[PDB]
Amino acid sequence: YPTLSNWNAVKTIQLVSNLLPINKESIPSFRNSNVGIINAQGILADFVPLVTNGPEARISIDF
Amino acid sequence: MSNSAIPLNVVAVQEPRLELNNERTWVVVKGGQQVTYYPFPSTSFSSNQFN
Repeated sequence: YPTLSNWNAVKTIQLVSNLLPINKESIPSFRNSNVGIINAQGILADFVPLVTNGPEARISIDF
Repeated sequence: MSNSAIPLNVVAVQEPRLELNNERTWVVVKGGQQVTYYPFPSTSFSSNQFN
């Protein structure tokens, strides 16, 4: 298979901006109990690692 | 009052110790009804941001 993979510590990345008048969307937690609980802070752009961009993807992310 | 340059207009004012008569009125203050305080614990706390 060759995986890059299960290995990675990167699970997302997230640009946030506390200025632009914007609208506030919630980010998900990893908590289980509970879900709930919608939070509200502006969230601009944000992506998961795109499989597969093949290493090097360790070198750089791009969107 | 009068008798300085231009003539001025005059009022007398009572001392403090005695007015004594002035038109006093009982006043009722009214703000109601239930006053409260809530503690919204921050959702999603972190070292980077509280929300």
